[PDB]
Amino acid sequence: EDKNIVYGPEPFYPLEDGTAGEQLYKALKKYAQLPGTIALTDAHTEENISYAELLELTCRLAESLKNYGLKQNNTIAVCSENNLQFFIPVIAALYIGVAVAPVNDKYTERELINSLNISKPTIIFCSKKTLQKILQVKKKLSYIKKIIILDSKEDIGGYQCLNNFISQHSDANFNVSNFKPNSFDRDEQVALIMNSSGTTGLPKGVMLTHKNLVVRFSHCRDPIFGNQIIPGTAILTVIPFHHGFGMFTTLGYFTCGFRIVLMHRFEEELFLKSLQDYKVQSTLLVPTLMAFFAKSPLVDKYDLSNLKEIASGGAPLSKEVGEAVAKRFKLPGIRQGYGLTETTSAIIITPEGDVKPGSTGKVVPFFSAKVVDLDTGKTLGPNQRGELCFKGDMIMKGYVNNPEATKEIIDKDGWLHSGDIGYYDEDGHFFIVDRLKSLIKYKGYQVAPAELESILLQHPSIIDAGVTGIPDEDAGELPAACVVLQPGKHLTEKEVIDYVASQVSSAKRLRGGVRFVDEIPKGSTGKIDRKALRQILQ
Ligand SMILES: Nc1ncnc2c1ncn2[C@@H]1O[C@H](COS(=O)(=O)NC(=O)c2csc(-c3nc4ccc(O)cc4s3)n2)[C@@H](O)[C@H]1O
Ligand SMILES: [Mg+2]
Repeated sequence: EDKNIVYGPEPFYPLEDGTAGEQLYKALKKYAQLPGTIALTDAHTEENISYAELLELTCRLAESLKNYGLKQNNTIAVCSENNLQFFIPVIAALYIGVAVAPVNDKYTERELINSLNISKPTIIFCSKKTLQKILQVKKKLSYIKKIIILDSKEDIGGYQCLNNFISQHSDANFNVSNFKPNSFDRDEQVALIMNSSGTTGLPKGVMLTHKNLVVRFSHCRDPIFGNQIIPGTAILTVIPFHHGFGMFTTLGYFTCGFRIVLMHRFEEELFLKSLQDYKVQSTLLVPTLMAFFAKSPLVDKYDLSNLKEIASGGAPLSKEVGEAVAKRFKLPGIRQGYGLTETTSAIIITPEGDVKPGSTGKVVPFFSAKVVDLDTGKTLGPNQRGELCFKGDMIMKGYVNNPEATKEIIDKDGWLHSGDIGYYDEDGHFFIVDRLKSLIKYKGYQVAPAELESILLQHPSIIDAGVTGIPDEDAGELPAACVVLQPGKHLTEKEVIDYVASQVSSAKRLRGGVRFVDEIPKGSTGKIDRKALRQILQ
């Protein structure tokens, strides 16, 4: 009952009033008043956008959009790789209550069409790289009335660039000082529309309101649950802005006044060189990169003494990998957050002063969590694996034009069934075991790939691993593993199999075998492509 529900503590300070756009405006103005403060920095080009510049461009774009005709609750879309201009339309739209629909720049035309069919945006801000595929899909979509190019200073083939759009729809000499964003109902007005397949079905549009965002803004500035770097510190993120993992970490970074160093593509040398050169103290990565930090010798070639806040998210992180990273960088521990697109941001975060190796942290302020038995549905106590369910102020309003799917993930009481298996210890630390759909069905057993992957990652010669089940007529699914080896080292199939067998019960053995590969098929936020693993392991 109530005794088994875990609640987040009170926020260090109460929730700030206003919309997400108002809090972002106040933050940009605030840091813009300090000389030399930089908001965005492209690691590839070394170009930067100061806070003053970002305030000018977001306020001028909000005015240009209002003059153009956009009203409250209209929708725009952003299809662009990570770059300096990405967040200009996001913040400008939040200023005036326009909903933002980020769309993966790597989407095929079919995927792009379905996502745009859900959000139905009036304006699509794209990049030079995505201009052509947008032009292709737009031919089929009547609702798209305008295309703006974010990273070009000149118009291309009859399509307008950001600077010329702003110049066309806003008067030069526009006083930014006097610009004020709109005030509206933050509990009802949608801020962003994110894409997620949820737990079953095809991709859907997740509606996140301004309230959900201001809650995240509270979190990210909380002395206990927020980033542990001071305003002006440099932070490097490799997460894509179009995903909630990147979107709601970076948007909070603006409210903290950090210098956000971004990359549109992870490259080991540019990544480490950027960390040293910008004296980065915080970095946001995925488990594969945590393994890189734990085992790559290249880490020793760069001055990373400034780095102290190393965060991971998006997928299960091996306990031992985290410990190895903390140890190598002589840190008390690492940072982690756990969330879903439907919960806007991370709902379980490692709090300040409270680390527990293997645990992704504790329930964040304004949230409650529970673990329910996968059979009886009943709540469970500490150290009992079940389906993690959540409830709180960052839960989505629902899926766009799809009440059914919303009722299929948010039950009648208000609990969001995440679809992940995990547990919580006696101190309230949560542990994510793995996604339910990822569990391997070996005879009457369900083996968690993350467990075997953690074992594989304990080996000094393995830098990455992906585990899934291969079809079998008698057993159903046989656990098998794809393994990425440390350059210069070698391992046989038998070595890996015996290494795992000596540590796990008979049901978890790698009966499907082992295939060595150059990389593990994974998504941009750490999601292991199980289907691709099976193809490889066949
Ligand atoms: N930390 C984690 N540990 C284990 N598993 C994790 C995980 N995060 C996501 N997952 C998995 O991705 C699934 C959700 O996928 S999803 O729909 O595409 N959405 C997401 O993965 C998602 C949305 S927000 C977000 C995070 N925000 C953060 C902010 C700060 C910080 O320090 C860490 C984080 S993680 N992750 C989860 O159900 C879960 O299975
Ligand atoms: Mg999703």
